[PDB]
Amino acid sequence: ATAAEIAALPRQKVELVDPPFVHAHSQVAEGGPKVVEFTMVIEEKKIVIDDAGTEVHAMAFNGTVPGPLMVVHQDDYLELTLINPETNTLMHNIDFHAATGALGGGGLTEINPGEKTILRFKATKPGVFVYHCAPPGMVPWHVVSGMNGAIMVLPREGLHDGKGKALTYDKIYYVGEQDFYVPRDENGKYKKYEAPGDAYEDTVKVMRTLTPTHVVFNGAVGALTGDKAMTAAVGEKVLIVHSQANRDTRPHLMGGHGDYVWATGKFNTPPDVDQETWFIPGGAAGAAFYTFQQPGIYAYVNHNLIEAFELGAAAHFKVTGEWNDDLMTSVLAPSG
Amino acid sequence: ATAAEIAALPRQKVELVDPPFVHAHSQVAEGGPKVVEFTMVIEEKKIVIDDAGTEVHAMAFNGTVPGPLMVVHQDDYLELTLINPETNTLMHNIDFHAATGALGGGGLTEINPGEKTILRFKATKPGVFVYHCAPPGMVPWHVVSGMNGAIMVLPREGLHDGKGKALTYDKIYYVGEQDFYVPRDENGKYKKYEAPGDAYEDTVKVMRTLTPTHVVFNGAVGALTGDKAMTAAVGEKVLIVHSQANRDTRPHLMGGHGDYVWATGKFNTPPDVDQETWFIPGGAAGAAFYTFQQPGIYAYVNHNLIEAFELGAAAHFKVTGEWNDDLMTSVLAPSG
Amino acid sequence: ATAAEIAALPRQKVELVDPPFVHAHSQVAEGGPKVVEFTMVIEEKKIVIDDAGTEVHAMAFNGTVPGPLMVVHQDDYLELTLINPETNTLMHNIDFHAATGALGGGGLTEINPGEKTILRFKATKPGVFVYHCAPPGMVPWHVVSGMNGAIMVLPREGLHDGKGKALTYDKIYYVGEQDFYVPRDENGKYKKYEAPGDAYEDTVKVMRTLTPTHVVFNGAVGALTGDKAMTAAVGEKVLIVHSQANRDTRPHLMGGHGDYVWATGKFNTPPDVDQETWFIPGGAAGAAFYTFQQPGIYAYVNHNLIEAFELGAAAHFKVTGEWNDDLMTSVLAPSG
Ligand SMILES: O=N[O-]
Ligand SMILES: O=N[O-]
Ligand SMILES: O=N[O-]
Ligand SMILES: [Cu+2]
Ligand SMILES: [Cu+2]
Ligand SMILES: [Cu+2]
Ligand SMILES: [Cu+2]
Ligand SMILES: [Cu+2]
Ligand SMILES: [Cu+2]
Repeated sequence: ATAAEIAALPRQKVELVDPPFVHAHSQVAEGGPKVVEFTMVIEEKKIVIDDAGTEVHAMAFNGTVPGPLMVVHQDDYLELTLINPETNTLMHNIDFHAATGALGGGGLTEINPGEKTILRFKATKPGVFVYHCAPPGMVPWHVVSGMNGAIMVLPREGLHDGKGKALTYDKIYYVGEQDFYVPRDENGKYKKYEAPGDAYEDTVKVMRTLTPTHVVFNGAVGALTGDKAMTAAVGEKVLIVHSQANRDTRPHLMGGHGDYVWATGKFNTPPDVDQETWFIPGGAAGAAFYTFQQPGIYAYVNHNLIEAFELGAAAHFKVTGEWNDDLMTSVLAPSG
Repeated sequence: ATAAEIAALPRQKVELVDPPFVHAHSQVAEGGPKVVEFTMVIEEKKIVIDDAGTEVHAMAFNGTVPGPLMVVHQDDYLELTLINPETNTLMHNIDFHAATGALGGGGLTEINPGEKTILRFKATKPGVFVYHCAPPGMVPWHVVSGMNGAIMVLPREGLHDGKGKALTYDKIYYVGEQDFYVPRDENGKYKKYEAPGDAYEDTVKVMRTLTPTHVVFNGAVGALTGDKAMTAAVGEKVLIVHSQANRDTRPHLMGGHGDYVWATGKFNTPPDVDQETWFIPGGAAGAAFYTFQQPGIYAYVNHNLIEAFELGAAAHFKVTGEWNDDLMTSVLAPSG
Repeated sequence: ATAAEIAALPRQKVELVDPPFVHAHSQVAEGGPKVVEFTMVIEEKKIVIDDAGTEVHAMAFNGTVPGPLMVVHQDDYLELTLINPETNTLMHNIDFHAATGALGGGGLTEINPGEKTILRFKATKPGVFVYHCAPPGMVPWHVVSGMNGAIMVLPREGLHDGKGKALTYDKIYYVGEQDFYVPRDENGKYKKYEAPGDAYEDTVKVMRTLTPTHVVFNGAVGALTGDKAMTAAVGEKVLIVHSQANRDTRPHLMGGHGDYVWATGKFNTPPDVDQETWFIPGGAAGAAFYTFQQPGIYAYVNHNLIEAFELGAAAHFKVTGEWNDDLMTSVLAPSG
């Protein structure tokens, strides 16, 4: 398309919502290609990640960890206005794995505190993709400080299974998984700092052990449980987008399955089916489609169970509806 | 199916056998859906996992690590009588990744020492699946103490490749891989404990390093070698089911390949072919089909060679038959 | 086929070239099956792997880490003359994952210093495959000392996509990734040793932590960056073969994608498409095909960003050509 042709395309301003919820959108494209506009303000802020009051100096796109899910359709253009407030202390940028050129846009979006930039790229490939900050020389530090999220580029005709039958979800949730490397003092106690820069040296030493101190969903232990549990009802079709910008993960819905799973996160690659536990490599996003069949509480976890239950990578789904005794039944309840 | 219809189905009691062997079964289902009955007693027992005499307080389904492979066909019902003897000290349960609802059955099978329970579920999806204990709040500890195994839900018409051609194995083995985290003393020597509870705190500390001290097949270093090496013959078709309930693995048959590999372990997902090394994420089971073409010894290993040869993840196959010089030949034996 | 037939096949000697480059070959086979002859001399030598003068006693096939890529076509025979000079101190051999029998040829090629051997095997399966030294009892030590490479067995009719359309590359690169485990003294300084054997004990201790001190491409930090960046032009089709003989990796082309990726490395397994980050398990090779669309510098990395930017797994591609503003454009450059 020419610059003129692009300039004539309809524009649509999208309002982002905080994970795990996703902004309003239509699975099947409404009309031809458009320039979908988004704006995100970068916020360097302290976040508490566990019940011991452990702090991380988060570098959050739109104020959240992970950054919000942006949804467009194949061949639409995504135009992001990215803002770095003067209240911040570091330079930041953004690299869209969904984009083509200049390090995913990282090379064209380096903004110091007080600056903003506007990047536009054509979403030529359908699927879920990670996006993350990548400042030359300080790439992993920003990413493991929570500066990453994902976007979903839906096929214009919506989702389909391997044989072309449409797959239409009732609900969609975005789970961003984050590995954190929090420094500890001589007494095994997590350290606190009053400036992001202050923790850099100590954090790099922990990062080099390749052993995170915490692995969490939506920025903190228990973030997606209890009251923030995701919800659904028997019969509902749910798409769960999951990303990990720096380290491998292996999602599993305890009590359910991934009926269709685009493990590589790319829609032109046929989905795997009937999955118990799928795999998403560090630096990628994946997506699982499941139709709930039983009511109750489900644990959605990274299935290295130490990472899920000792380090924090566990979320819950609360499902309403009628119990199905054909699928499962307690013939004899626990007894002497 | 209604309660009445399920009650009318035929029932077959199966006698389990210890890994790596698999109880008798038919690849192609004989007759219509059945309620297949299994019984397993849980044994908390001390086991030795290496030649030095290192001990682990195992939590073992049917007394073995891994628990035995249960085999059924799609749409059969699996009815498990699970017994927790009064001689044990902890509450246990079971989560079948093959099942739908109540955390894989975990929420309906919590039994204290002195109790039993009977759970029935419909095996609606074909493939190999992990099953493991999962007591709320103590999940990884039970699993990495060896309380896990797998089941195989065969398609009613047996296995087929991705294009529909039947794949019939001559024999099958089940290799359960287990990551152990054994505490060490100040001399770097593994510690022993009177009771399993005494080891909890020290073990959790090791677990948090995400670095196992041992990674073994069938419960111990070298368990599948020597007189217990697996066997085959040139021309023989072997299915190798492999599971890891907590940590990733990358099986490799040194000197051979994975002709057909359902790396995700799900039979409705076409198998990869001509594999050198496949990948099974923690929390899943996979299966590889191979027709041996050369006689001799083969090493079957987790291909992180440090894990295979330093930590214990290596098994052997002894293969009988005639050498094929077309496939391979020593043109010049080692010489000056 | 018949004994006479194999004897009558043409023999062709090929001259190897050092990675990341690849010796001359044709994508579509030229003529019928041939016995392709290669010769490699093993070199035990000290190499420097980082900017701090860190040393490793490398065990290098053909004097390079990784060993060179050998290219043949399906059903050709690969006949390797492997030489171990009297100047070396250890016994070595070679295991081709592409081969069938005798531990990939390892059982037939054990050569002490001062000896040579000639192995021939039929390349019956198409794909890229790892080859590595594997002396019984010291397999990981040789492999993590850099004694590994890969071969590519192209289909006789060249590469094709999942729909049968031909995929012809303009150039090919071979990126071998190596995890090193270098001992450090109590001050944190990397240790140096007089002979390879002297470092054995200290090295195995580091290996058991499953945490490499360095993860590099082409044998050293920055080996494929700056003046040694790989190159391409907009519109050019490039195949990137990647291997890791001992540990998992997750390649990503920053600013690009893997248009077609044989993640398992086997050509009879349809390639995944539009990949952002792919996954190659330890003990395997994979291949990605990409058509460059934008000029500039690209970072090709292992996407656990700590491994890429702190440990060394980052390479660069320098691409020439015209910028495509349709694909990506800076609507507003960084500004207050
Ligand atoms: O799904 N937790 O084992
Ligand atoms: O390639 N090691 O079994
Ligand atoms: O290519 N690093 O995001
Ligand atoms: Cu940043
Ligand atoms: Cu990236
Ligand atoms: Cu238990
Ligand atoms: Cu589980
Ligand atoms: Cu060697
Ligand atoms: Cu190998």
